Amino acid sequence: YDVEAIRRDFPILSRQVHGKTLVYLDNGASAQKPQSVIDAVTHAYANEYANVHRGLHFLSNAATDAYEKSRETVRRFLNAGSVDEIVFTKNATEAINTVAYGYGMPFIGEGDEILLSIMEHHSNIVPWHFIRERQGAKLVFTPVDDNGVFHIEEFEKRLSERTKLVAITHMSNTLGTVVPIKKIVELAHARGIPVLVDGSQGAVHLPVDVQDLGCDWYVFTGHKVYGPSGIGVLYGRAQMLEKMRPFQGGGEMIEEVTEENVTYNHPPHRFEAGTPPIVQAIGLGAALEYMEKIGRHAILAHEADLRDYAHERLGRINSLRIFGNAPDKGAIISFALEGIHAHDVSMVIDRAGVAVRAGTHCAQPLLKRFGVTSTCRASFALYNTRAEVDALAEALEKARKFFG
Amino acid sequence: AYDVEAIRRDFPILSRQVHGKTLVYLDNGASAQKPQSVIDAVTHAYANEYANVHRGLHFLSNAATDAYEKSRETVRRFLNAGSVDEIVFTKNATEAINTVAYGYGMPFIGEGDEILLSIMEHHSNIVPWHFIRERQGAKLVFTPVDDNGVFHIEEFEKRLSERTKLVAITHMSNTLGTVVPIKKIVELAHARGIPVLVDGSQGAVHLPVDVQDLGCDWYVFTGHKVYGPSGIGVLYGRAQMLEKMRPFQGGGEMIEEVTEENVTYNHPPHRFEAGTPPIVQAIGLGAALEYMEKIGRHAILAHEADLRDYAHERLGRINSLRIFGNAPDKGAIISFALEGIHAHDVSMVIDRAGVAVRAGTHCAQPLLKRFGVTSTCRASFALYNTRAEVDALAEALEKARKFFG
Ligand SMILES: [Cl-]
Ligand SMILES: [Cl-]
Repeated sequence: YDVEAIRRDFPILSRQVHGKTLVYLDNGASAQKPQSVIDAVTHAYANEYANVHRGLHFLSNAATDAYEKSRETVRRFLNAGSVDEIVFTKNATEAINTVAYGYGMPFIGEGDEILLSIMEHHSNIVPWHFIRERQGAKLVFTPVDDNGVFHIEEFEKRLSERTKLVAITHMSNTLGTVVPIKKIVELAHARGIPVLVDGSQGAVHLPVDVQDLGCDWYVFTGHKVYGPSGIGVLYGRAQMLEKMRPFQGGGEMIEEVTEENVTYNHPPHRFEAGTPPIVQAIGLGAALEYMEKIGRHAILAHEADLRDYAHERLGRINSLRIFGNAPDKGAIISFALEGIHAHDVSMVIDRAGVAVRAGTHCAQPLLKRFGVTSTCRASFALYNTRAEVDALAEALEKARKFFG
Repeated sequence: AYDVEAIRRDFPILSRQVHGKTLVYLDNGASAQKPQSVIDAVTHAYANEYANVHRGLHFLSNAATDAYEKSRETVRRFLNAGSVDEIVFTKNATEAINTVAYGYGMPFIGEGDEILLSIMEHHSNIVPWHFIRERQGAKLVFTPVDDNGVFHIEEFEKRLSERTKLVAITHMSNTLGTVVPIKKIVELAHARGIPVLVDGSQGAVHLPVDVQDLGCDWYVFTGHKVYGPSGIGVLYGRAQMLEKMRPFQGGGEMIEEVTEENVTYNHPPHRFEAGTPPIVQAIGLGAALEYMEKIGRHAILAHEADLRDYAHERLGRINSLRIFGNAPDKGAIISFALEGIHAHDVSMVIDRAGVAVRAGTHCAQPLLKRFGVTSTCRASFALYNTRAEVDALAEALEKARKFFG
């Protein structure tokens, strides 16, 4: 694992911040981009740009190819059966809404249950809440223990004849806890219940095989996988996509439009209304290829080393608490210093060059359950180093002395 | 004073070859090419100033939030909206229209209520309203246009009634190029308490737009057509009308409080921007709208008017050729057919000569059906196009006619 060589692919990592060395550990919110992604975006706009309704003319063709090729890269990256199971969206949030409006709304009604975890990011909560609020569905929350460990027996107890959908995270964006999703799908499918998986973090930090998982839907977001902003992905099993009605309506998702009626395309196009994020899809392709080039398991090993080393180093800091200590967790470390506000810690180490995030992390119910309103989060990526963990630890010790 | 050769030098793609031949890109109505400044702004954002934008405390989150909030201000100025809080960023114009259709239309339009459109509407300004017809029993009504493509206000006015709950209408037809008299339409609608959505996906590219002088309740446009990034749209809505709308997409950044038991929502515009938005695309859009300001919106209008008139003269001289839409104030969008030849044939063939046009429905089937065709060719002009390109189009079309004849 040549991390120094890897870092050289990311131009931003060498810039200064307040005249100081950048140490970017807010990857969970958004990740930095390798040169190849930037080059792919630039080349698309500069040399191969047009709209993609596979037009007859050269550029429309070249752009449709580049676009369809991304769709294939995503398919391979997730190990989906077919490219027709990959739907492009604005972001993961929109992917989840597509399912919530397309499937959930027609099929989930008064008294029916939607089963989530307490770890869900808001985007895997609010769309389901719409069904509660508008149609009288109930939300149920699978708990997690004080160590952040997820217990399958606790999920299983909350499955019932009224459960119509399971929507659950692959990896917690706060605890880093990895959810045993294959086992969850097995249990759900045995009862005929479909499962959506929020893989916005999972996809960044774990090998993902959506056929081995068996999940009905899997979503992830481009900007976290080292890729462009403005691009998300919804994977859905063909039969499940097919049963969904349209979410957004317009050009490119119809078959026939007359004054009197409209008929709809089949997936994935059924769910991609108007001009899609063309160049962002292409850039995402380049980003997923970048991850393949390094090797997904090499990444996992490297991030596991950063996780363990971070737990050791921060563990040595007197007043510091880590939220989430699952053995197989991703390299996402949420923490607090006793008697100091997270925003204080964060502002201050930013001055040393260290970028962390403080606040809710779009997961308030999780924080309420853990007895806090705010935490700091250092989230690691494939380009981060042990020396950066040390810089974090040094800065946090300094922050503790400053406010203490 | 319009230096088109200098302007063209800002767009790197325009100098490239296609099938060993000079590119003549006339499919701008589908999507426009990008000036270097837009590409530079995108590159710089990713390379040097990238982070998420929940105004984080840390340097990069700050720099990116600034750049992002600055784009929002550029859009506001470009549209002449009252306030930045009236600008909602979306994936594209299509999504902007759906945000209204789901946020306003669905709660407020029911069985028997009427939604008033034009026959010229792009599918994206039809299908979202059809959902209300299909799911809640609303009726769609279509304002016609005459054979020359001219829109007649008296025809819109007759179709207004006590049952009309919303008007959704295009600013400029993506096929005919017809400009709709939107100020007058809003006047008539508002006199009855009826809100108006305007589809400005072409209008914004080709006309000066002042949404306060128009008075429209909503105005949408799309980034990729205004010389900007893909993956970015805009919804403008009068504050009071945005406020009335329930949330469309749900998730991070559009909530106030989330508990297990309930969720409360932000106010506009954030109420309507769920999850990470198209950050760098918004920034790139800003650069694109500044580009248009630099050239001058009225200088553009004069130049595109010259291209329109010259194209009508030149193509008019071609024996078997019919132009669909001849309104006197039309935008520089020319839809046409050659008698006895399929549009796909014409299009594939002139592409070999280097000329890029589009054949097909143009996402406007009802309009084509009302004009008696299934398919047309469309040559759509932009600020960087020239008279010589009109000639190239005309020469290629004459050649195509002889080839298939
Ligand atoms: Cl705090
Ligand atoms: Cl045809």
